[PDB]
Amino acid sequence: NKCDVVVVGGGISGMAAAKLLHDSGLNVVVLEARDRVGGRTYTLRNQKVKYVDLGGSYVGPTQNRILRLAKELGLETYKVNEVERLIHHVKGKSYPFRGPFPPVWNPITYLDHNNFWRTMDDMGREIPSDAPWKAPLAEEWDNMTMKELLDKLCWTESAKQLATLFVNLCVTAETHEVSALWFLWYVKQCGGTTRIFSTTNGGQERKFVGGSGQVSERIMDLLGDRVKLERPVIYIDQTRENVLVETLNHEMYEAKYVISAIPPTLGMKIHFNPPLPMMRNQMITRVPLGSVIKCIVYYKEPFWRKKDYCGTMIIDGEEAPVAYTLDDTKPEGNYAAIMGFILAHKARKLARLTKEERLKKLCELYAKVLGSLEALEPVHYEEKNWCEEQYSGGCYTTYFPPGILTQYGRVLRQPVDRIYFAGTETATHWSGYMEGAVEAGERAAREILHAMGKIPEDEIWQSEPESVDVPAQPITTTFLERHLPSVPGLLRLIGLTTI
Amino acid sequence: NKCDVVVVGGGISGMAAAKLLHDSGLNVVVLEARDRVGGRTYTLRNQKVKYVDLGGSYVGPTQNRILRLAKELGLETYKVNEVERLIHHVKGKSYPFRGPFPPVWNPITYLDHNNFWRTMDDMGREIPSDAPWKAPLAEEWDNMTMKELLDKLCWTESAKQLATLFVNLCVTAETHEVSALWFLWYVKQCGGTTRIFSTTNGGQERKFVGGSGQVSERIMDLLGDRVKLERPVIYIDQTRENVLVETLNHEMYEAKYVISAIPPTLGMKIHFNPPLPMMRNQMITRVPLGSVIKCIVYYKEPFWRKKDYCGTMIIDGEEAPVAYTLDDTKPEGNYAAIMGFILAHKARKLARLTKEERLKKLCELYAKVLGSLEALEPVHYEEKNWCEEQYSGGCYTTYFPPGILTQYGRVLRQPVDRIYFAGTETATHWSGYMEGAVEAGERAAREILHAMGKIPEDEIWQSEPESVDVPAQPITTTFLERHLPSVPGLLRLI
Ligand SMILES: *Cc1cc2c(cc1C)nc1c(=O)[nH]c(=O)nc-1n2C[C@H](O)[C@H](O)[C@H](O)COP(=O)(O)OP(=O)(O)OC[C@H]1O[C@@H](n2cnc3c(N)ncnc32)[C@H](O)[C@@H]1O
Ligand SMILES: *Cc1cc2c(cc1C)nc1c(=O)[nH]c(=O)nc-1n2C[C@H](O)[C@H](O)[C@H](O)COP(=O)(O)OP(=O)(O)OC[C@H]1O[C@@H](n2cnc3c(N)ncnc32)[C@H](O)[C@@H]1O
Ligand SMILES: O=C1Nc2ccccc2C1=O
Ligand SMILES: O=C1Nc2ccccc2C1=O
Repeated sequence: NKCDVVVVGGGISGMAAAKLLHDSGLNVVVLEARDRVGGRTYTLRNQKVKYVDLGGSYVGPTQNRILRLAKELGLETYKVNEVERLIHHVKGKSYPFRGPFPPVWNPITYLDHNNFWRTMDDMGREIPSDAPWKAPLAEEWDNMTMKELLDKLCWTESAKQLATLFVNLCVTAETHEVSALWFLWYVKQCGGTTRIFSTTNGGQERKFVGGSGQVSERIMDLLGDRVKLERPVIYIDQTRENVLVETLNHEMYEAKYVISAIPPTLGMKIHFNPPLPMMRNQMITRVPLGSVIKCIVYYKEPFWRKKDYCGTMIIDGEEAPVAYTLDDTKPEGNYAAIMGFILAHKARKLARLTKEERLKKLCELYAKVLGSLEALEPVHYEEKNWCEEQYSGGCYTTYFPPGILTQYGRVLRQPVDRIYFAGTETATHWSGYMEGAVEAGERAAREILHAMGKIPEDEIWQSEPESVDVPAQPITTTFLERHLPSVPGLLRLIGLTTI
Repeated sequence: NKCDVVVVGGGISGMAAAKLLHDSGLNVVVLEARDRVGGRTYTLRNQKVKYVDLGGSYVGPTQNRILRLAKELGLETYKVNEVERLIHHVKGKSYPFRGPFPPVWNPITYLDHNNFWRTMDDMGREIPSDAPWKAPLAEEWDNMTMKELLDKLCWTESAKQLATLFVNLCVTAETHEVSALWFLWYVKQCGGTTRIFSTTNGGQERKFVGGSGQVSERIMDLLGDRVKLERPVIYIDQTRENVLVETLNHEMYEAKYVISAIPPTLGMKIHFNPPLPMMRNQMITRVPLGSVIKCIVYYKEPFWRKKDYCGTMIIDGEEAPVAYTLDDTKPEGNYAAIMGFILAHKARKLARLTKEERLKKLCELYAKVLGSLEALEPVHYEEKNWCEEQYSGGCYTTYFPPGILTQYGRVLRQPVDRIYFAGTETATHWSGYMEGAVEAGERAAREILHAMGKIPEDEIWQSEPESVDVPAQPITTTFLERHLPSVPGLLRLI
């Protein structure tokens, strides 16, 4: 019934918010729709796998908030296997390599690839992390899809194909589905193309020992009966002195303030009194989440390592069900496994198949890419299609179609009377990730602390000390990478010398 | 509590469905979230205006279902004033004209305009009304915005500016917001560019005497206490023998079947047990409605008629708050008024202003375009911003951003166990309109009748006899319109 703050949603963001408020001495309640906490993180435990992250899993350098929170809860990380060679599989052939991006030998194609990544980052530098709609060319960039941008920038099919995979992998959506401004912001706010795409020194460097679901679980343990499971919020009433929050199972909660820690579009599942202001009312119908099936195929041994492959496969082409894999073997070297994503339209296309049918297609793909018959001999399989989740809407995160971010972006984390907004989508650094969830949850909590006069305004947004355990190497470029011309750049140089 | 069919939503679609089922002998209940019926139609009555449609208003030839339903309910239509000249206002100057489309005089510009409308209709002919995702180039066209298409097709800024206005006006959305496939389907399923854009012989030909809100109101009168107002549906449970429907005000309804007659995205406001199938689960997060403020400025007299203007203004440019107007004067000639739309991004931009501030901007615009100081002397003003409506989500209708229609379009009216889907968004002819609302409501009702074994399969989709009161003249083209080359076509000949 009565408390200081109701937190709607018991994912990492809601849990981080609730913990901060609880630690500050306030009475909090977490209303969680599901019979579990963790939301878009979910760690399955059984005999065959020990544990496996079926949702959010990876953490890395510069994600200091999630690392600090997890450390405080008694969790440890381990490094994803990247000892051996990565594979780029292109036009039915595998090309082993080292470093974050597949090397390109053709001088024209090399110029094109170099210019693509460089230009993505160049454009990103013009986009404020906390206000992407303030970019000088915000409207121009927001009014085109990533497909249009790639069509303009990529003078080779090779670059366009890799760039397309990059988009599909980063935001589980098609290039034609997403705003160029939003995608450029998304990459920039993760630290750029290298940081977002890298395993070593990037977002995919590490996993939590025992699974990421432990973050939300351990906070629930701390909060005790303050977390209410199977309480989907249906109604928020702000017409009276205290905010009234009603759940589907016929309970009423009364609070001074509310934190909405759910994906923005899932705000639609709540009836509001008074109605939301126009901009938020429409915004929450304009912001879908992406589409992905996370699939883990288990083997007797990490046989790929014997062939000097680390387990990372970047797989181009429509026919391949999975475009990206990582070694998901336990740090001890057992429960050998390959994690793969079925992305965007393929998640829709292949969802119709049975689990056994998908397992077969994945094994046949992996056998081909790894050139290994051992890939046809899985011992176990786990998967999760996040498109089917009523209380997620998809994974990993919310994407913005063309035109939306400039028109509606401003209201994403704007308070509505006594409702404040958390959730990873409202973060300014690693939004879309567990890191962003922590940033947003703690920021929303501190907005309320400020509203209560408990902290000054300049304490709402708080910097985070760098992790001592996961230090961040800087992202560097070479002279040639910075100054080599683009393809049209080269053609202008030829135009000049010929004239 | 117990009935045969629960209809969620008391707009025209839900009401049409409920009436059909009721008329067939079934026990129906309509659960309506608002304290009124009509949904995206709303007729305001007061002294100053008598009545005014603040939502959906216009009907026209080929919209035979809405015309038949309204007639049965005892309603009549009258013609929107198009006796005098239309105005195209371009680069700060008014150009009076007759016919549906503003004339172009520059020869290259003429070819460009001609080709644009023609090409829209040519492309539409390849798009099945009942399955736009089955167009031969469905994926290619769905993967580009209308902005990209216009950028390709329009060799003149003149054509591009008019084409942009056309998109903004038809679907209350920006060209860059919407799928080309979806928009081309949308136009085609209204009968093409001429039919959708025309007043005389098109979608804007007529209004209902006393307002369109009377359609939903009069069906409510027929149904009596079967219509439950202020019953927002929050929960649908299909795990048991009978479907359970719960409302926000703590009531439970039990039925054999449910009709969802709400905008697709508003399905999100309902918690489902068991959860929806994946495709619908994601679809209902991908389908926003457009943005519009409908504004009606009242005057002592229809003064524009004295200058041989009918009151229709097509107004190009970013600065103009309103891009399109029609004479909203009563058939009797009194309550003189101009109806204008503030469209898409302008609805967002100008919503911040006060009602009085918007009135001033509109009057000053109209004074300019009509070349009349009388426009500065309004006697009354009414407006409605549909973006603010929790239980609409916007107006006029749902649009599909790039990539959505091909990926998710198939599930729009696919039944979920015992839930059937009505609402104008599910129609195949004049989807987006009151006509589409009627088509979809009656079709959904007949799907349930078939499920109950009361009618055969071939009776689910039913043709409609042409209105005798509003006959449709065919859409015709001239030899030159058909065969004149595009701008690049002319360049190839050169
Ligand atoms: C799904 C997924 C996510 C993911 C990823 C791979 C997949 C398949 N990989 C990641 C990774 O490697 N590293 C990383 O940092 N992130 C990765 N992601 C994304 C990540 O999981 C998310 O960014 C993060 O978990 C989001 O946290 P947040 O707290 O912001 O949101 P949530 O997890 O969705 O929690 C929301 C909770 O709210 C409940 N809910 C929803 N509606 C209601 C109502 N009406 N009432 C009460 N509760 C509600 C949900 O059940 C959920 O628990
Ligand atoms: C807004 C608008 C619409 C419009 C237009 C101009 C404006 C400003 N001009 C039109 C015109 O000139 N001619 C025409 O034919 N159409 C025009 N439009 C669109 C037209 O109004 C719509 O196409 C039509 O009204 C749609 O009817 P439909 O029955 O399909 O949908 P609805 O009116 O939105 O009704 C839905 C009802 O459902 C209720 N609702 C919503 N959620 C719930 C829940 N959870 N539980 C119970 N009821 C719910 C809504 O309140 C509504 O009544
Ligand atoms: O889970 C993941 N999220 C990502 C985002 C960008 C690149 C790779 C990945 C993953 O493997
Ligand atoms: O209400 C309207 N809907 C329309 C659709 C297309 C063109 C004009 C109009 C209107 O005036």
